[PDB]
Amino acid sequence: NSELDRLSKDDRNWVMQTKDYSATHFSRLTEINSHNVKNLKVAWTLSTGTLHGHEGAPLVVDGIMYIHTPFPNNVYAVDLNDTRKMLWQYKPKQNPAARAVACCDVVNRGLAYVPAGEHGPAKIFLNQLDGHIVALNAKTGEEIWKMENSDIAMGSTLTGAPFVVKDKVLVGSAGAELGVRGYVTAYNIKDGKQEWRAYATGPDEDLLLDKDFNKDNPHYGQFGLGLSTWEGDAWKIGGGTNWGWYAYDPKLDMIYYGSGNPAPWNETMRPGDNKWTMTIWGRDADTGRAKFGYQKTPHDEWDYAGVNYMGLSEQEVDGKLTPLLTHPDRNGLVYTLNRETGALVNAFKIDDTVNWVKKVDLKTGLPIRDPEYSTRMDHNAKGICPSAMGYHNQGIESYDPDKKLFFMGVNHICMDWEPFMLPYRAGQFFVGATLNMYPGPKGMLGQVKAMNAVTGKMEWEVPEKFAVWGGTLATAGDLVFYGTLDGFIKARDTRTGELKWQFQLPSGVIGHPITYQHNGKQYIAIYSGVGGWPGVGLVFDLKDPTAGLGAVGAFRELAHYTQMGGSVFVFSL
Amino acid sequence: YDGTHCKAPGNCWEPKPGYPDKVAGSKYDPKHDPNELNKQAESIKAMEARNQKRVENYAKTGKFVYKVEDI
Ligand SMILES: O=C(O)c1cc(C(=O)O)c2c(n1)C(=O)C(=O)c1cc(C(=O)O)[nH]c1-2
Ligand SMILES: [Ca+2]
Repeated sequence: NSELDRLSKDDRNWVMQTKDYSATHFSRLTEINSHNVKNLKVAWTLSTGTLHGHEGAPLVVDGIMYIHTPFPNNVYAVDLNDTRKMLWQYKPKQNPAARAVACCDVVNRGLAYVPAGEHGPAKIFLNQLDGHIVALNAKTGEEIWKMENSDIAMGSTLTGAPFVVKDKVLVGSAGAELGVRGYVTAYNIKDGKQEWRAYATGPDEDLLLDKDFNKDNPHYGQFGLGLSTWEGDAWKIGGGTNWGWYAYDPKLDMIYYGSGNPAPWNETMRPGDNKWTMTIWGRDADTGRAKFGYQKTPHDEWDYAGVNYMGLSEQEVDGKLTPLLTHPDRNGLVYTLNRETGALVNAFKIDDTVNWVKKVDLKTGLPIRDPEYSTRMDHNAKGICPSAMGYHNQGIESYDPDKKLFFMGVNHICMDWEPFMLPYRAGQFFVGATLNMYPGPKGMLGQVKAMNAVTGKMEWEVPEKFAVWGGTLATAGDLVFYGTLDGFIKARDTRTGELKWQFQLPSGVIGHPITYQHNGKQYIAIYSGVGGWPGVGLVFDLKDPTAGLGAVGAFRELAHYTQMGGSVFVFSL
Repeated sequence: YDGTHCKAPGNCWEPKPGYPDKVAGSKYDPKHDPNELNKQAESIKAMEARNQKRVENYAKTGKFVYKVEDI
C-alpha cells in the first residue's frame, strides 16, 4: 500500500507492528539519545483492563494511539491530545472455548492499519483468537466487516497480527500443536472477500506456486514436494502455520514470511523433509504465487517453528549492493537471503552453542545435521541447543542502516526431548513429545547482541537474566530499547552495548517498544504484561517442569519477579 | 542421516539407523483415521461458504451482516 508506506516514513507515526514494510524498527528521532536517556521519565500510562501476555505494541497514526489486548482482544483508541479519554472501544464477544486451544497463552500480536482510499475510510484490523478477521473504522470504532478465517473446533486460532499490502489484508494461522495445516489468506480490505489462500503443505495447487518457483535456486526443490516429502496423507495435519511477521518490498511487489513447524512434534510419525513447513517464502502480492521458497529446517525434530520476523536491508555482498532479507530463526541460525532471487548469502549461528547443526553448507543450502542432537522415538535426547523455544522467538528486531547492525534479543535455552506416540483427533492437542528446558551452557537464559548479518561479525553481546522475548527498537540517538521478562525496560548504547537506562515496569514485557513524535516531542511506549510461552507457568499456576511444553521448569524463577499485569507506559524527557 | 544425501532436489530425508524407511506397517505407524484427517479441510470449506454469503449480501444491500441465518 503506497500511502501506508508513505505514512510509515513520518516520525509522528507508527503505522504497523514492524514500523515499516522492511521491518527496520529504526527511528531517526534523536531527541532521546545515549547522552540524555538517563533522564527519561514516565509521561503517562493506561491500563488495558486484562491480564495475560501483551504481545506486539500500540500503533500511532494521525495523532491517535491504538491499543489491543490478549483474549478477548479488546481494542481502544486514544487521542494523543487527551490521553485520559478513550476515543472509542471495541469489545469482541468470543467463545471462551477459544482459550482451551491456545498452546501458549492467549496472546495477540496486534493491530494493523490502512489509510482511507477508494475502499472507504481508514481502517484498523484485528485478528481474534477465535479465528475471525475484523475491520473497524479507525476514527469511530464501528465494525465494518468480519469474516471467518480459522475454526477453533479444529484447534485453529489466530495470534499473529494482520498485515496490509495494497488493497489486501493478510491473515495467518495458528495451531500446529493441534495438527493444523498452515495457510495464509489475503482478504480485500473493502468487503472482506477472500482473494487467495496459500497452504504450507500438500499439492502444488494448494501451495500456490509461480510457474517459475525457485528458478534461481532449483536445488532448493521445486514441484510436487508438498506431497512427495510426506508419507501418504500425513501432510493434511502437517503444521506449517504462520503466526509471526511479514515484510514487503513494493519495488518487487513481494511479501516475505516464514511457515511454522511440521506436526506432530514426534518426528518419527512423519518421515520425510515435510515441505514446505519451516520455509522462508517470497510470494507475489497480488496473486499469492510463490517465487521462492527456502526450507531452513527439513524434517524438523525440534519445534524450530520458522515464523520469526523478516528484516529487509540493502548491503554489499562481494562488493555489490544487494536487496536482502535477514531472519533470525528459532533454530539458532541467522539467515540472509537475496530477496529478489532467494539465493542464500549467509546462515551463521546466533550463538556458538547451537548444536543440532554443525553448519549450513551455503552452496547446497542444506544444514549438516549432528546425529548426536537428533530427536527420535525410544530416545531421550539431552542437551539440544536451541530448545523448542529457540535462540530467537517472536520478537521483532531492529536494524541501524548507518552501522549496518541488527540488534536482537536472544534466548539461551537448551533442552531434553523424548517423543511419544499419539493419535490425531481434530480439536485436541497433537504434540507427542516431553521436554525439559534449562539454560544453555553460558549459564543465563537471555542475551542482547548486535551483529552484521552479511559477515556474521558480532559487534557486542551482553547477558540477561531471562530470555529477551519482545524484540527491540533502535534509534539514531544511538540507542536500542527493549523490555525484559522480569519487568524492566532498558536502553543500551548501540555502539558498545553499555546499559544507559532502565525502568521497573509493573510486569514483564513480551512485546516491543515504539517511538513517535507528537506535538514536537519524542515519546517511547511499551506494553507491560507478562505471559506468552515463558510466562505460562505463572499465568496458569503450573508446577510440573515438563508442563507448558517444557517451559515451566526453565522459567520457574520468573514468578519471583513478576506477576501478571496489563498496562501501556509512555515515556518522555 | 546428515541431511546432505539427496534423492531429488529438495528431498534429502533418510531414516536414522535402526528406524524404518516407511512408517506404515512399522511399530511407529501413526495409523491415522482418514475421516479425522479430512475434518480441517471440510471446516474451511464451510467457513469459505459462509463468508461468500456475507460478501454477496454486502454487494446486494450495501450493508454488512455477519449472521448468515439473518441474511
Ligand atoms: O506452531 C503453532 O501454530 C504455534 C502457535 C503459537 C501462538 O499461536 O502463539 C506459538 C507457537 N506455535 C510456538 O512454537 C511458540 O514457540 C510460541 C511462542 C509464543 C509466544 O508468544 O510466547 N507463541 C507461540
Ligand atoms: Ca509451534
